[PDB]
Amino acid sequence: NQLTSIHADLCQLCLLAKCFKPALPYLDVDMMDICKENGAYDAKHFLCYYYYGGMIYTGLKNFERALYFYEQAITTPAMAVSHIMLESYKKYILVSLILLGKVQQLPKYTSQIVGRFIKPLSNAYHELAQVYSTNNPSELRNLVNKHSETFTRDNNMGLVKQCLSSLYKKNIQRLTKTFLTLSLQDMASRVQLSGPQEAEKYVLHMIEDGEIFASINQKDGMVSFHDNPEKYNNPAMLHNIDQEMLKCIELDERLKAMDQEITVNPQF
Amino acid sequence: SSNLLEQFILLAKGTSGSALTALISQVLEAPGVYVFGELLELANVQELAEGANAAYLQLLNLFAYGTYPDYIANKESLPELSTAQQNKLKHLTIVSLASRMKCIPYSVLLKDLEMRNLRELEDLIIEAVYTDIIQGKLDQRNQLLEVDFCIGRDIRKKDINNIVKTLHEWCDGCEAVLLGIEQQVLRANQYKENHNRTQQQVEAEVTN
Amino acid sequence: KVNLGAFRTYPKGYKPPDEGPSEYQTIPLNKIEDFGVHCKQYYALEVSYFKSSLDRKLLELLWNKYWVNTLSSSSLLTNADYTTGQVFDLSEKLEQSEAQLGRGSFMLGLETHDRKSEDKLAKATRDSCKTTIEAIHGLMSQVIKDKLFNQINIS
Amino acid sequence: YTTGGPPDPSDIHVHKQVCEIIESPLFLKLNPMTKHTDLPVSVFESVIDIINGEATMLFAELTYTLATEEAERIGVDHVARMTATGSGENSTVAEHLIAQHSAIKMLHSRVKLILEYVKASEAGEVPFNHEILREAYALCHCLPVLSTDKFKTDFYDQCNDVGLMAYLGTITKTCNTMNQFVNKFNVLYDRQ
Amino acid sequence: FSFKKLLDQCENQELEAPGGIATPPVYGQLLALYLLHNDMNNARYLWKRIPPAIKSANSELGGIWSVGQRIWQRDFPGIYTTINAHQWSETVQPIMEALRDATRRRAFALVSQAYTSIIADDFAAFVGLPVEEAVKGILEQGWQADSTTRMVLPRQLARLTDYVAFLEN
Repeated sequence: NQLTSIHADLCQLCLLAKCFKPALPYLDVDMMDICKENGAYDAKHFLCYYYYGGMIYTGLKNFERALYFYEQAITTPAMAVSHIMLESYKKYILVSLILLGKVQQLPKYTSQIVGRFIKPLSNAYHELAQVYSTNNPSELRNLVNKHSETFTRDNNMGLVKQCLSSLYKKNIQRLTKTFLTLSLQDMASRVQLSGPQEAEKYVLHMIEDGEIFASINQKDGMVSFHDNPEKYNNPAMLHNIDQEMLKCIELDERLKAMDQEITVNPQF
Repeated sequence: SSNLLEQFILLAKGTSGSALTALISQVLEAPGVYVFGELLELANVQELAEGANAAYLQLLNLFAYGTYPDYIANKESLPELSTAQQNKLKHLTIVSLASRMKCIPYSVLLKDLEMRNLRELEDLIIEAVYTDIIQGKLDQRNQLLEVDFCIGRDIRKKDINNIVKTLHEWCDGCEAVLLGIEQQVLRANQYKENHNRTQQQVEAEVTN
Repeated sequence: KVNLGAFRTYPKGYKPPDEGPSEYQTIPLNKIEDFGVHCKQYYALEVSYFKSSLDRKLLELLWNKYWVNTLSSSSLLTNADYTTGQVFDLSEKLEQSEAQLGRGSFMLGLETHDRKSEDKLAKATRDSCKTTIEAIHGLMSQVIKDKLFNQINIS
Repeated sequence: YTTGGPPDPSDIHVHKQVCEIIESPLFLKLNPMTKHTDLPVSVFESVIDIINGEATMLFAELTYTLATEEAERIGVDHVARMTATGSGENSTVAEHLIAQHSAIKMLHSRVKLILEYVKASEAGEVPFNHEILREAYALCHCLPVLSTDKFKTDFYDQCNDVGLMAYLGTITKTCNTMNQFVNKFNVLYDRQ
Repeated sequence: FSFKKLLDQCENQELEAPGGIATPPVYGQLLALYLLHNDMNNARYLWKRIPPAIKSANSELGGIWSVGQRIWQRDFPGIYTTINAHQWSETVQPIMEALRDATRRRAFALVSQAYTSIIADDFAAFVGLPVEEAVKGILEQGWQADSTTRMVLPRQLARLTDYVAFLEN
């Protein structure tokens, strides 16, 4: 799994032609050590590859890989502002707001332009994470129509729509830690779903996707919220650890060859 | 016992007739004799029939092939026992189910031996531990009985094939594991030799 | 190097007033000041080697009947408190490595001699691998037992 | 061992008392003349064989080698030289694998000694005895020991505990080589 | 999987044989295979890739997308109504037949894992079977069925030795 200028252009073809099937064998495995011999890469290809690759994991319901892809395009240092760096920080907030409730901090080796120029220019995205911590669907709807002019000029339409449904799913998972068997009528007041009939339809979508495990008790008009009865004692879990450890022993062997090469060349 | 088995096989081959009928009841009454294979295949007990002589032949077959429920179903046709012959039949019932299955649940022994609790059911099993008859362990979580060592009832003329089959997998099975351990030593030793050579030749060229 | 050496401490009334180190080895930078003073209390001797003894001949007759105890392995349950207790000491070593990388032992004017214990990240690696090798060593004694006896079954 | 030359019939009666101690003894004879390639020594093993109906304990020569262990050669060379030894490989992994490699070889010999014992009683060698069959029937019946649902839920639980600790220790070894490469790359190649 | 091999062999011919615009019958095979695997994300993006001149000329592609519209909304009574309306007699018929079996299997794993006391009047609209046939098949499996209420109650050594020498030296 190597990287080059050809691999960066392959991700651009998947953006125009909406078909993420060929982009699966070339993105499911992490890549390292680019192919270099006479010069075939540039700084613009390293920022356009991570920006185009993050959009594939976003639509594929793969938020675990989308957060890592969008983080590499921000940590790259620069001297001024650019269109790629601006769209990378705006999408970093919308992705982190779906998984957790607050935006993750930036590393120490990040660029200073993001925290001095991109941060004040992205005032419409920074205020969105402040209201998300309060968990209020009435106040979140007022920010969509207010910042509608900013989401259209920055071609960010569709990414903010996933955060609207994420607040309703977060309130259901929040009641699982506090409450246990809440009534169907009481669940339509905190989450605000207008009627108990709309509450039974929203909880059924999380069962098919696998975000939470619950059981609807129609005999009493309530709903139960239990945890996952998995002690991780199946023999299939041991094979996942052995398969994941095969990539750790290979990454250390590759770093030993690069460390001996630098020691051969004279340094200060 | 073991010295008493060589005395009952010598008196049965010297006399016959009415003296053989009285010798069958003396073997089952005297403790220590837990084998009945060398006395059933003989031609002395086969000649006992017609009347009370035929009841002793059927009783010897139930003590080797039958179990405890097989005796209570025909107690009117077989002679009665005492306080020692009844307890000896319960020892053969435990070793009978162990020859077919490795683990026997407690619900099976509670129905065959007709008990009500677990200690009274296991009371006849622990008595055979000190006499080197039944040796094993008791399970409480799974409510099973893992019988490890037990008597072979008769002289083992039908289940003798499992003895050589179990020992063949223990001797031939060690050769397959030995090839994997020996191959792991050569792979681990070769990795240390290649790492020591690649770490000394790359550090000596730094000064030049 | 096979370190081996016999010494004999002189009693009261026979210690030399000045005597150099007869058998000098390696000493870490902590107790090196006491080596130049306590060396006059004893002296090294030229060690030799020969073949005789008697204890190395009766251990074979015992192994004919004591071989049932040599297979008592399963080190994962013997010193189980030492393996778990070693992870608590590793957390204290990892916390010291975070302050070493943040402050840095390479300052202006005086470098590679600022902190007391340097290379905290390199020393914490061997301590983390010690809890891993000792953990998998006890498992190897159990897997080898499930491949020679548990793989037999019965008909 | 003994000093003499050609094999004498008097040494056969002395070797018979040695088998009563160890199950696999060895014989050695020193010859003043040449015989092998290096030192004039030869090792023999007690091999019994029938000769015209009479079973005699003969001998069989073998070909010996050098040191077959790195952890042992470093201790033998330091004894005869009585000076110093060169720094080589201690083989720490080989010092721990002898506990499991020798256990299989020791268990493979114990099964072979009892395999021919029960097989001889069934064929025609050992006479048909009811005491031998009743003492070796339930001996192998206990196999396998503890192979039910109680051991299956405990063996997989112990493997997952040490398996997770191996992942946290493997990532620490990679960070050691990564720190040596980062410090050597951010100075010569990078200047910021 | 058996049906997963047909999807991988169909995408290779889509990016090799056509030079710009593909063929209608191939677009119907990729959209029908994506609906069986319950992958609405790849099925929605594939429908947008088709130019509008192909959808307006080929009426067979409109019937396939009509069944996929109810899958995104996850409406069980709305699946069987769209299947028996627009069908193609070529390569979609053997694929559309397997889609009806996946709908009943999807409700079996969803009701038995979220509805511990499903209503018998509403359970018939989730599997397609009538009310007189839904209460009969559940009794042969193991699920109870109450009366006068219409309520149904459903529900190694080679790897360890390699890590020893790797971490030690």
